[PDB]
Amino acid sequence: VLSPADKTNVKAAWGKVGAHAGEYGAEALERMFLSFPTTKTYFPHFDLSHGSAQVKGHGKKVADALTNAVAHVDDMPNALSALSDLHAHKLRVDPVNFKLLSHCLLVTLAAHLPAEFTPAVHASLDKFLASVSTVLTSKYR
Amino acid sequence: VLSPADKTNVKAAWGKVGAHAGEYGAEALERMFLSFPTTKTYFPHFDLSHGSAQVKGHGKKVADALTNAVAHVDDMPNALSALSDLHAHKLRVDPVNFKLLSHCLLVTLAAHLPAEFTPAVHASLDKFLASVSTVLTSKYR
Amino acid sequence: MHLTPEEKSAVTALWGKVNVDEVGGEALGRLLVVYPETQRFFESFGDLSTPDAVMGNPKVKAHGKKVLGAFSDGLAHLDNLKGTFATLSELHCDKLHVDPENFRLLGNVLVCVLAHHFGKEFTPPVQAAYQKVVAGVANALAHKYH
Amino acid sequence: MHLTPEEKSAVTALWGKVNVDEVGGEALGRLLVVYPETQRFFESFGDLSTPDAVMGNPKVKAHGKKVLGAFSDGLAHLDNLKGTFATLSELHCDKLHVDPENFRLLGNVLVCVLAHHFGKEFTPPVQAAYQKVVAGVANALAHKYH
Ligand code: HEM
Ligand code: HEM
Ligand code: ZNH
Ligand code: ZNH
Repeated sequence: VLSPADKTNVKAAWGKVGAHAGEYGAEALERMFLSFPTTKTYFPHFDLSHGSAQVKGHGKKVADALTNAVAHVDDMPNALSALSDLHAHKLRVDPVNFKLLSHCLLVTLAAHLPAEFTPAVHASLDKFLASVSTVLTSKYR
Repeated sequence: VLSPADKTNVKAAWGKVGAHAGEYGAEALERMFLSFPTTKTYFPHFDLSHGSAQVKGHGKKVADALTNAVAHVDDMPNALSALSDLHAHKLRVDPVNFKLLSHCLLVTLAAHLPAEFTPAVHASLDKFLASVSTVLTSKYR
Repeated sequence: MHLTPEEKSAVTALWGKVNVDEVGGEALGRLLVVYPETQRFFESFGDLSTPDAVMGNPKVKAHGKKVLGAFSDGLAHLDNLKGTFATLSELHCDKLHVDPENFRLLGNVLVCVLAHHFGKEFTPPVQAAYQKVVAGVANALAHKYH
Repeated sequence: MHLTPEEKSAVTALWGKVNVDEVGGEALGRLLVVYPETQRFFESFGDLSTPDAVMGNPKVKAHGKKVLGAFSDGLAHLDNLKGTFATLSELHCDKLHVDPENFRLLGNVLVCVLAHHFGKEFTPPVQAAYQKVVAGVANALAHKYH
C-alpha cells in the first residue's frame, strides 16, 4: 500500500523525469533485453538492435502508461484497467518479468536522478512499481 | 480470482480430506523441508527429523487455517486477518516460499485423493492456495 | 546434477513403471488447464475451451508423449543434461519463443502427476529426488537462451 | 559462470573506481530501507526506524564494508565463486539462517547503487555483466545450504 509520503515521493521524483520519460522508458527496456535475455521471447516481432524505433516507440508508450498511473495514484486499478486486460488476456506475460522491468526502471532512474534517488525515494519508487505491476497482473486467472 | 465453480471444487475436495487434514498438513510440511531445503531457515528452532512432534502439530495448525479459509472462501482477507499480520510483521517470510508450500500441499493432496484430483479440481485448488498466499503476504509493505 | 546415488536410483526405479502414454497426456493436459496462459503456444491444437476438451484432445495427448519422451532421454543422460537438451533449447528459444519460466510450471505439474498415479509409493524422499530432476531439466532447456 | 572476456573486463574495469567502504555502507543500508523485512536479521544494530537512522547507523556502515569486502574477493576469483564462498555459505545457512532469497535482493540493490554512483558510465552492457556477476555470487552463497 502506498502511503501519503510515498505518493509525494513518486510525484516529486516523477515530476523531475518530466519530458524525458519516453527517453527513459526505452533505456529501461534496452537494459532489460540485455540483462535478462529471456524477456525477449515477448518481442520476437521487434527489431531489438540498439537505437531501434520500435524500442523507442514502445519506450514512450510504457512511460505514458506510468505517467498516467502517477496522475491517478489514488485509483490505479481503474486507471490501468485497459492495460491490465491487455496483459492478462492477450499478451499473457509471466509475472516475474514485471519484477525484471521494474528493477530496470530503477537502475535507469538512478542513473539520471543523482540528487533525487535518495533512500526514502528509492523505497517509495520501488513500492509504486510493485503496485503498478500487481495491477497489470491482477486479472490473470 | 475465485469463481463460484472453484469455490465449489475447493469445498468438495477439502470436504473429502476430512479428519486427515492435519495428517496432510504435516506431510506437506515434510515434503517441503526435504524438497526445498532453504525453507528450513524459517524453523531453526524446530526438531526437523522425520515425523516429529513439532512438524506434526505445526502441520495441524496450517491444515486448520486452511479449513477456516475454505469455510470463509468468500471472505478470506477478513477471516485470515491475523495470520496475515503474523506472517507480515513478525515471521516476514519471503513470498517465494509460499509457492513451495502450495505445490507441496497439491502433491500431498494428489497422492492421497486420487479420485478427486481431477484436472478441474487441481486447477481450482491451485488458484485457491495462490489466493491464500496473497492474503498472507498482503501486508508486507 | 547433484543426484545422490540412492537418489539416482530412487528416480530410475520409479520411472520404469511409468505409462508414458497416460502420464505424458495428463501432464501436458494439466498444464494447459491449470495454467491457461500456456495455451497461447498451442492455439493450433484446436478446442481448448474446457477441461474435458483438453484432456480428450488428441494433439494434446500425442505431444505429451513426445514431451515425456524427451524427458526419458534426459534421465539417461543425467550427468550431462546441458548437452542433451541443447537443441531442444535453441529450438524453444529461437523458434517457439517460450519464456523459460513456463518450464518450471510443467515440471511441477508433472511432479503432481506422478504423485497422482503412484500414491503411497511417491514418498517425500522420492519427490525431493524428482524435484531435483525437474529443475535440472528446466535449466538445461533454458541453457542456450540468448 | 558464463563470463566473456569483454564482460569480465568491464566488470573489473568498473570495480577499480569503487570505494568499497562507502559503496558497501550505501548498499546494505538501502537494502534495510527498500526492503524493510530484511531487518529481521539485525535487531542488534540499534535504531533502524527511519531512513537516516539506517543510512547513518555506524554498525550498518561497518557491516556494509565487511560484506562488500568479501564481494571483492569474489571478483578476484570469478572462476571459482563456489569455493571462494563455501565457508560463508555454511555460515549464512547453519549459523544465521538467512533465506538465500535475500542474496538476490542485496544484489539488485547493489546494482542500483553502482548506477547511482556512476550514472551514464554504467551502460546497459556494463549492467548485464554485473547482473551476471551478482547472480553468480548469490548462487554461490546458496550452494552449501542443506
Ligand atoms: C519439460 C520441459 C519441456 C520439454 C523437455 C519440451 C520438449 C519439447 C519437444 C521434444 C518438442 C518437439 C520438438 C519437435 O518435435 O521438433 C517440443 C515442442 C514444443 N514445445 Fe516444449 N518442452 C517442454 C516444455 C514446454 C512448455 C512449458 C512449453 C510452453 C508451455 C513448450 C512449448 C512447446 C511448443 C509450442 C512446441 C511445438 C509443438 C508443435 O506445434 O509442433 N514446451 N517441446
Ligand atoms: C554479497 C552478499 C553477502 C555477502 C558477501 C555477505 C557476507 C557476510 C559476512 C562476511 C558476514 C560476517 C561474517 C562473520 O561474522 O563471521 C556476514 C554476516 C551476516 N550476514 Fe551476510 N552477506 C551477504 C548478504 C547478506 C544478506 C542479504 C543478509 C540478510 C538479509 C545477510 C545476513 C547476515 C547477518 C544477519 C550476519 C551477522 C551480522 C552480525 O550480527 O554481526 N547477509 N555476511
Ligand atoms: C510497469 C510495467 C509495464 C507497463 C507499464 C506496461 C505497459 C504497456 C503498454 C502501455 C503497452 C502498449 C500496448 C498498446 O498498444 O496500447 C504494452 C504492451 C506490451 N507489453 Zn506491457 N508493460 C509493462 C511490462 C511488460 C513486460 C514485463 C512485458 C513482457 C516482457 C511486457 C510486454 C508487452 C508486449 C509484448 C506488448 C505489445 C506491444 C506490441 O506488440 O506492439 N510489458 N505494455
Ligand atoms: C498455506 C500457507 C500457510 C498458512 C495457511 C500458514 C499458517 C500458519 C499458522 C496457522 C501458523 C500458527 C501461528 C499461531 O501461533 O497461531 C503459522 C506459523 C508459522 N508459519 Zn505460516 N502458514 C503458511 C505458510 C507458511 C510459509 C510458506 C512459511 C515459510 C516456510 C511459514 C512459516 C511459519 C513460521 C516460521 C511460523 C511460526 C513458527 C513457530 O511455531 O514458532 N508459513 N503459519
